Amino acid sequence: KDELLYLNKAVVFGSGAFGTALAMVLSKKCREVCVWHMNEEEVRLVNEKRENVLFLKGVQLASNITFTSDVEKAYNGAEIILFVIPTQFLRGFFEKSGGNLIAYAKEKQVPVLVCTKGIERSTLKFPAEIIGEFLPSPLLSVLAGPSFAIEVATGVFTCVSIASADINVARRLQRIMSTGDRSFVCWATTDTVGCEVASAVKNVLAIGSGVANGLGMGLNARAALIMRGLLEIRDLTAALGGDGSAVFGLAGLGDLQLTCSSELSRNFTVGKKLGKGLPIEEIQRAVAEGVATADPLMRLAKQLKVKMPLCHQIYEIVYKKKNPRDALADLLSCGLQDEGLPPLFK
Amino acid sequence: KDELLYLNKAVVFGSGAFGTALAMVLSKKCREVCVWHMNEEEVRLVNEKRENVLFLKGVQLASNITFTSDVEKAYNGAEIILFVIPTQFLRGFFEKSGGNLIAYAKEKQVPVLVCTKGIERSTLKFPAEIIGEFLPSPLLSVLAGPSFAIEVATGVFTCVSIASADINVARRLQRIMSTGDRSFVCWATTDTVGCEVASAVKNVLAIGSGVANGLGMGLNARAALIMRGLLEIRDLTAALGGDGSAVFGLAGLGDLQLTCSSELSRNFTVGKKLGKGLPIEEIQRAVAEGVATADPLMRLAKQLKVKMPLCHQIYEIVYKKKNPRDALADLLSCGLQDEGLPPLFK
Ligand SMILES: CCCCCCCCCCCCCCCC(=O)O
Ligand SMILES: CCCCCCCCCCCCCCCC(=O)O
Ligand SMILES: Oc1nc(Br)nc2nc[nH]c12
Ligand SMILES: Oc1nc(Br)nc2nc[nH]c12
Repeated sequence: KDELLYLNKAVVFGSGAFGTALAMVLSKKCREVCVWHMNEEEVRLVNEKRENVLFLKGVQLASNITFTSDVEKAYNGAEIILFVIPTQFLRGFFEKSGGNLIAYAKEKQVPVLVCTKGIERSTLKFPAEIIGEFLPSPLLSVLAGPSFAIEVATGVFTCVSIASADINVARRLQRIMSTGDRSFVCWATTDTVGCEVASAVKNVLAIGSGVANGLGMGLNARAALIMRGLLEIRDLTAALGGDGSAVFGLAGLGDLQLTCSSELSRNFTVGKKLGKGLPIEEIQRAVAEGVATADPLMRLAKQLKVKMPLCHQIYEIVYKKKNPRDALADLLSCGLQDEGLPPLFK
Repeated sequence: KDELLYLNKAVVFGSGAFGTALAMVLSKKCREVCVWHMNEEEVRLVNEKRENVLFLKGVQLASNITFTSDVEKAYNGAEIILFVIPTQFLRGFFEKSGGNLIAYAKEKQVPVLVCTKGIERSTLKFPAEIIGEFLPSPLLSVLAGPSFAIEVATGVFTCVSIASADINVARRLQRIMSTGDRSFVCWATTDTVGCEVASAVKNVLAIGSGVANGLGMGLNARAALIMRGLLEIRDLTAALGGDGSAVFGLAGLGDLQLTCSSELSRNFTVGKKLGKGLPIEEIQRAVAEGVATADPLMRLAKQLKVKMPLCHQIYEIVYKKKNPRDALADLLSCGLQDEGLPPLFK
C-alpha cells in the first residue's frame, strides 16, 4: 500500500547519531517519540538544550522528541520499537532491563525494528538474531541502506530498505518509517540476513578503503574494492542461509558504496593511517566499527569455510601487524582470473 | 593462464585521455606503440613535446609511444588494435580509412579491443557492434571498468574487465593488457553487451548524480541513484540479449559508482547546473557524454519497451526543459514499493 501510517508513540533504544537521526524521522510520523539513553543526567541535559549534544551535534531535536533514562517510560504506549543499542550491550540490555519491555512487546504485538549493526563476539550472531532470542521473530524487522546520520537527521533525501521474513511485516514498517515529504523512503525486502551481513562487513571493507588511500591508490582502486568486497558479502550471506536479494540493493551495494567513500569516517581514517604505516597501537585514540568487527567476522567466516579475501587481509593488517603492501601483493597473488559473476539471463 | 604476454607492436585508434592512458599501459607491454591522431601537425607536436598536450595534459608519454596521422603506419605490424575513436566517427573511420586496416586485421587475425563507448544515433547500435559490421566478431573484445584516465596513465591501481563472446579470447587479451607490476589488472567475462550498456548508461546516470547535488541532495541520495540506476542497466541489458554477468561487476557497478562520484566530471557539472536551475542552452560552453547519449538511449529503450525511470527523467530534464524538482517528484510518484531484486540463493 502506498498510504502512510502515523502513530501516537515511538521509542528508540540507542542514543547515537543514527538512532537520534531515526527519531527525527519518527518525530514527523509519531505524535510522541522517546529516545532511551541510560545516563539520567544526560537525559535531562539533552532535553533542556533541545539537542542531542552528545552524538548528533548541531541538530535541533523536533520538540516532540524526549530523551528518557527510564526504560519503563520509554516503551509504555510505544507503537513501534527501534533498537540501535550497540551489539556488545544488546544481550545485557535484554537480560538486565528488557523484562517488562519484552512482555509488553509480546502482549501488544509491537513491531520491532532492528538498526543495530555488527557481530557479537561470544556467539558470532547478528543483532536481529540476538534480539530474536528475546522476541518472537514475527515482530522483527531490519533497517539498512545508505544513510549518513546527519543527512537523515536533517531530512536530506535518503532511501533505506526494511527487511522482514514476512514481506508483509516489512511493508507495514515501510508505511510507518516513510515520511510525508518523501524525504525518507523505505523499500521492502525479505533478505534479513543479507541486510545484516552487508551492514557488518561494510565497516570492515571501509577500513580497506582507507588502506587503499593511505597506500597512494585512487578512485579506480576504491571502486574495485567495493565491487570485489560485495562478492564477499554475497558469499557470507549464502553460507548463513540468506536469499541474497538485499546484496545488490540498498542494504548491500548502496550502503557499501557510501560507507567506503566516507573519507572522514573513522573506519576510513584508521585504514588510511594503517595505510601510511602507522601501527594500530599508535592509532587508537572512540573505536572504529570495522576494527572491532574484523575479528569475529574472520572467526565466523572460518567456521563456515567462506573465503573472504579482502576481509582477511584487512583483518591481518589490523590484528597481526601485516604490511599493507605485503597484503595487497598477496591479495593479487591469485593470478589472472575470470570476473566470476553468474549470468542473470540465460 | 596467469602468465603475461608481451608484443612487438600495438596501435591505438583514438587520441583521447582514455586511449592515450591505455597506450601507457601498452607501452609497458609492447616494444612499440603507435597512437593514431588525424591532424598531422598535432601528431608532430605531441611527438616533439613527448606529451599529449592535447587531451592528457601533465603526463609523460613513455618514449616508445609515437603519435601518427597515417592509418597505414599506425597498424602495420600491430599485434593488437584498440579502438577508442568516438562513436559518432566510428563508422565513417571504417568507411573512409579502414579498408587496408580491415583486410590486415582479418588476414593476420589481429585481436581488436573496443574501448569506445556510447550509442550511435542512426542505428542505435553500440561501439563493438558497429565495429563488428566491419570486422569478424571472433577478433573482437570489449574493455570496461572503473578507470579514470589520469590514474590509468600514471600507473595507479586499476582493475577493468575485458569481455568477449569466447571467454578464451578475453583471457588472451587479459594477458596482453595486464601490466608486469600488477598496476593494471584485467578480469575476464563474456558479457560484451552488459559491458557496452553499462558504459553508455553510466554517462546518463552521471548527469543525474549532478542533478541530485544541484538539487541540494547529499551522499545518501547519490548512493540510491547508483543502486536504482543499475537496475536500469540490468533491464536494458536483458532486452538486448546480454547474459548480464558484467552488470554487478567492474563494467557495471564498478564503473557506475566511479563515474557518478566524479564531482569534477563534465557529466556531473552539467547535471549540477541543471539542478541549480540553469537552462541547458545557458550551460553548453565540449559536450558531455551523457547529454549526447540520453536521446538515443531513450529511443532505444522505447523501441525495446524497457522502463528506465531515472534515465527518462534525466532525458526530460536535458531535452525538454523539465524542472528537476518536478522530475524528482514524478520519479517518486510510484508509491511504496518492494526493492524488486531476485534472490540469489533459493
Ligand atoms: C587489507 C588489504 C586492503 C588493500 C586495499 C586494496 C585496494 C583495492 C584492491 C581491490 C583489488 C581486489 C583484489 C581481489 C583479488 C582476489 O579476488 O583474490
Ligand atoms: C532526472 C532525475 C534525477 C533526480 C535525481 C534523484 C536523486 C537520487 C534519486 C534516487 C531515488 C530513486 C527513485 C526510484 C523511483 C522508481 O523506481 O520509480
Ligand atoms: O553497560 C552498558 N549498557 C548499555 Br545498554 N549501554 C552502554 N554504554 C556504555 N556502557 C553501556
Ligand atoms: O571526421 C572525423 N573523424 C574522426 Br576519426 N575524428 C574526428 N574528430 C573530429 N572530426 C573527426
